[PDB]
Amino acid sequence: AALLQCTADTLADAVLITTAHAWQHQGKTLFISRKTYRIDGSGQMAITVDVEVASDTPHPARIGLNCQLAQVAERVNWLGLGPQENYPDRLTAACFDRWDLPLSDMYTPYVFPSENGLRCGTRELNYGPHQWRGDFQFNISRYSQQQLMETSHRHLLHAEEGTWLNIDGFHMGIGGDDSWSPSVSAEFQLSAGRYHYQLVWCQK
Amino acid sequence: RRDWENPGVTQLNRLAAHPPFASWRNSEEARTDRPSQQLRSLNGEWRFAWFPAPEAVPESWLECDLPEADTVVVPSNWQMHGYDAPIYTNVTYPITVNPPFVPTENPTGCYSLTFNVDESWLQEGQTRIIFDGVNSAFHLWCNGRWVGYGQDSRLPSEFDLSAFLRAGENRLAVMVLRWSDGSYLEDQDMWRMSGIFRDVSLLHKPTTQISDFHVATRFNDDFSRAVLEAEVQMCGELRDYLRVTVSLWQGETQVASGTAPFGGEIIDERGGYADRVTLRLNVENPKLWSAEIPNLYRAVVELHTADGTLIEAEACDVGFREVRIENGLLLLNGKPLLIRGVNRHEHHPLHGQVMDEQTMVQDILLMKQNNFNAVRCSHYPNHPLWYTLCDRYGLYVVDEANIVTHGMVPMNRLTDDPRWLPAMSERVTRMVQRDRNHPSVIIWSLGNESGHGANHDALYRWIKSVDPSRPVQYEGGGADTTATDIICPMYARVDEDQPFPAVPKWSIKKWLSLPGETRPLILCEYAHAMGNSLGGFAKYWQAFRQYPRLQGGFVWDWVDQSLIKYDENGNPWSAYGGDFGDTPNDRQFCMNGLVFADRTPHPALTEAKHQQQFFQFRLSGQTIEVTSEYLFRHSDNELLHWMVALDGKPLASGEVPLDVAPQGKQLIELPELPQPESAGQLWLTVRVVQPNATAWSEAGHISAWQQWRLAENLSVTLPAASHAIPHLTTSEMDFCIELGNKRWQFNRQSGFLSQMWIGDKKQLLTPLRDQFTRAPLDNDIGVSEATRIDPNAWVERWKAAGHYQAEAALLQCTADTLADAVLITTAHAWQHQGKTLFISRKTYRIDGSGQMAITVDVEVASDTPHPARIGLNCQLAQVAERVNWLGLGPQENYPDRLTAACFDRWDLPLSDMYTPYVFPSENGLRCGTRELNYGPHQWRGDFQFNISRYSQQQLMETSHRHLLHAEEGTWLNIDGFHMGIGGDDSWSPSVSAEFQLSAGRYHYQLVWCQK
Ligand SMILES: [Mg+2]
Ligand SMILES: [Mg+2]
Ligand SMILES: [Mg+2]
Ligand SMILES: [Mg+2]
Ligand SMILES: [Mg+2]
Ligand code: NA
Ligand code: NA
Ligand code: NA
Ligand code: NA
Repeated sequence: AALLQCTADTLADAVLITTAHAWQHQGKTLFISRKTYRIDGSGQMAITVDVEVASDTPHPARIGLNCQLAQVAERVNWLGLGPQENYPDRLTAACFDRWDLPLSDMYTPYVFPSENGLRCGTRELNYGPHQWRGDFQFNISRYSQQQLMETSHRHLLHAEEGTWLNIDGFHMGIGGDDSWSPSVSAEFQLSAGRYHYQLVWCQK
Repeated sequence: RRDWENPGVTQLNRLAAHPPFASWRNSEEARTDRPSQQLRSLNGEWRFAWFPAPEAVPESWLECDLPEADTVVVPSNWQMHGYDAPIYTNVTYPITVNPPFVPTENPTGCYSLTFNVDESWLQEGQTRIIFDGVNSAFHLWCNGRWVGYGQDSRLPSEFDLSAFLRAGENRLAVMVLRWSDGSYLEDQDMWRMSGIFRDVSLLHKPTTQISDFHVATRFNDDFSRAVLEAEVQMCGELRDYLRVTVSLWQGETQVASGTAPFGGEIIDERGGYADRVTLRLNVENPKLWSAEIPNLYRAVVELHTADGTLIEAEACDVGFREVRIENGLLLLNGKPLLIRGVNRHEHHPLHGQVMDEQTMVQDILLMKQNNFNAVRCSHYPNHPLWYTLCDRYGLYVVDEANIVTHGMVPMNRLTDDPRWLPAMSERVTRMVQRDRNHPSVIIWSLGNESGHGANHDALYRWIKSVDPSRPVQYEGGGADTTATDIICPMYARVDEDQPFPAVPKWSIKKWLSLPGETRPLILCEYAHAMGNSLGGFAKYWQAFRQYPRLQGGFVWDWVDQSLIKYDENGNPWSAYGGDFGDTPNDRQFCMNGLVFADRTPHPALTEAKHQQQFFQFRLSGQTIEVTSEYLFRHSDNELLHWMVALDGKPLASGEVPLDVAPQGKQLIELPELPQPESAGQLWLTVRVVQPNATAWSEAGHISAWQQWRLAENLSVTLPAASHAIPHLTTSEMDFCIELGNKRWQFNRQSGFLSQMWIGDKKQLLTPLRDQFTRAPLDNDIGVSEATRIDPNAWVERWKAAGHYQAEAALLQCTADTLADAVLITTAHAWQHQGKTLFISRKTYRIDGSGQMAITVDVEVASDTPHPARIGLNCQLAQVAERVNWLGLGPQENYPDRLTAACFDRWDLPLSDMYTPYVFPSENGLRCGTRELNYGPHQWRGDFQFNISRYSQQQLMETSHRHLLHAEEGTWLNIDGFHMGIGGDDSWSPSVSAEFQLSAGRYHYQLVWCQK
């Protein structure tokens, strides 16, 4: 991330933070992320994300935000597709409803660890005191994306301090027509070039 | 007798059908196809009189010319001279359905002609009259004496006149009836006209004559050897001294000749045909015929005495080619065809249904210029000259019998009736007898929309038995019956089933592989080009190519069937169904063409051209793979221009010669392109150019193109620190922003930007507002009308959901002064009868540079029919001359119809940004636009737009294009998202799901600034 812009403004009843980021590798700009943060009198933080993706870059696996929470809560409650893990090209079984599960169920113990535990079409997510609102896809676990890609076996995974949250506006399909070549169908590739999603973070 | 109300009398004293005759008496004139002294044209000025009924015709008209009569041009349709009204009806018969009866009020056209006959014609041989086209039935008198009667409006009627004509002055009397039992088989979707609309001629033949001749070509496995087989038939006295010589010419070189006496082989127990002969000529390594290369030979047929007295000579152009269906594929010369076709009606805006050479040539030039290789004779035998032209220029023809009974209930009521078999058979047999020698004709058709009846089966078999060379197709009764060799549905979609009871229209991909099915699929009708249509066209051509047994289709259709009418000032305008007082009528449904009546292209024509390309392309790094879809020819008049440009600005370009074998490939290696510093998207564009002129195209013609995105540099550099800070002024009614000479005004009661100032001048006549609706296209309306509403159609769904009259309730309107800008934030709800349809949340940011950054975020209810568009509109006060944009162009394009469009810096005059569809609708959109310049204004973002002097309201409120008045200023429509146009058909929802605005939540952002 290379910072392009970071401003603060004062609205009648809110503070407005505008940010711009570029992702560069070998002088090539891969992704541009433009954000606004609107914390209003209700204590709610409206985050608006606008992302550009270089057309001559391979289409990204995801477009979202991530952070490691200090919190470790016992339950995960959400309004969206579930109750089980679901992905863009594998979400027909899942039903839109209110789901509540213990945190461990939000992780899928694939012997060879990878990205897992995602749920799509989620409008509201609850974890400890936190609430996230919008139209997003999420996973939530004690394992980082970094630990998962570096660990070869599920039993070699250690629970990290706090909780890792991945909230995506857009997640690439998983595929599987076979497992030895690219099999994610075109309509499930993140190729639109310009992506927008908006989140609300608040407390309850 | 009332022969015009009897399906048992289809003619009286009519001569037999045959291929085109000229009765040459010099063999070199036959060979060269030069004019014949024995074939005279009777085209010209005739005397005409109109009557309400045959009963009304005065007995004296047979013996003497009428004083009331007027002098008219023939051929013609008497409707075009204004004698009665041309009727447009789609399905329903223009008369009361009571076979075989027609109204007692039957518009009767009385044509006559006083003409001269040379003594020489009457001293010897036979003198006949040929009426190429008379609509729909007629009696003929000559010098007062009755000659005969004839039906079938689309094939020549011929009568022997020797015993009737005297030296010098003679008089014809042709009483033509508008309606007859023939009309029951003539229910095509077209204008209902009448009269002598094709050529009239006089042919002198010797007594001992050529009465028929069939030409056939058969081939060895690899087509390097052929046997030309010509069967010749005679009339008159059979004598031992008679011979036939069939010679075969290639330009001036005679490649084969055969001479035999009369008397064919033994056929059965009673012998053979002593009045016939079959000549068989061997032809080594023959030049083959195709629409790709229309190689032709000339076959001269000489009837002569053995001792060398030529009695007469007939002739034709021969195309050595073979059509067969093998293993489920249609093959021309051993190669599977890909039918890039169109349905063509014989139509002229001024002349109606009279065809002329100039027009016919113009059509063929244009068709071939737009990558068409085939044409369907919808729905009748055509003018004789058409087949000759297709032979020479190169087009695969589907020749179709004049049998259409669409308005019967059920559709096969006549065609299942054995009492209607005689009348039907003549429409099939006399077609075959006339056109079977033409190489361009590759497929026979039994008619159109007459269901499936046992008469279709009998006739199918008849053609299979008579002519083994050509497949017989027919669509009626399910498009896959026992009456057709090819699955030929009309308006079957690519992936979507339309499973009607008894006659389902299956997905063309699904259809091919139904249990037990093997035959090839070529749609006789597809892609209904009505008004703003042809959306989803690429879907067809992706499928055609992927699937071997999907061998193409025939677009519906070629030309808009609009007719010229004149106003109080004498100004011409394009008219349709109902405009001639004609009723019942199916309004604008007569206009479904890729070209207007005057042959001006619709924007869809370019979409057809791009898809029907004969060269396919792929990209991999710096290598362009060019793939030829030609079956027989090399790329011998082709090179490849290539262009790399950074957002409109040319970077590098070159030419590489195309050298691709048929079905072959060429790898063209691009030179290492130096990449630029400044940000933007690099765009490669390739064009196939023909350096040399052809019979059909001029030098520099572009036959193909393609585009790719190359490298992209996303802009990471921000604008400079602003030289000022814009001021806000607050009122109860208004928020007002001021900076330099620029001024913005937002109305606080409405919540919209209501005025803008550059310098001191106004910029708006109508406030900048959200718009979720469009002036409905023909595909939006379907068959719906005021009297008969079709609730399933898009326009009615929008109407009923309240989209067109929903009013904006303001929810939020605030102003905040930032450190370098002013921020206007708004929210609106669109409601109808207590239902919220749309919410539009906006932010307008105006900083110290003078730029306005608009951010729109729209919510659409899930249970409301998907909106036509999601965008903004306003009426600018400015009227500029030019429109300049960076986006898809140059022509009109829409989401489901934009493949032909290329991304570049385009610059057009304002008038070109409006498509004058005879029935006005949403038009002239350009998609994927990143920057738009109009006068002092610039809009930047990722949007779709149209810009014209006509409002969406005016467009949807006006029925004809000529009634459109330019409004004050310029109506600008900028959408973030636009619905597909559809067009798989024009009578039911046809916009594909992926092009429907159904995401629920939409986002778009525009920057409005002065350039
Ligand atoms: Mg489901
Ligand atoms: Mg009759
Ligand atoms: Mg000779
Ligand atoms: Mg009507
Ligand atoms: Mg392409
Ligand atoms: Na791993
Ligand atoms: Na094919
Ligand atoms: Na039509
Ligand atoms: Na209209």
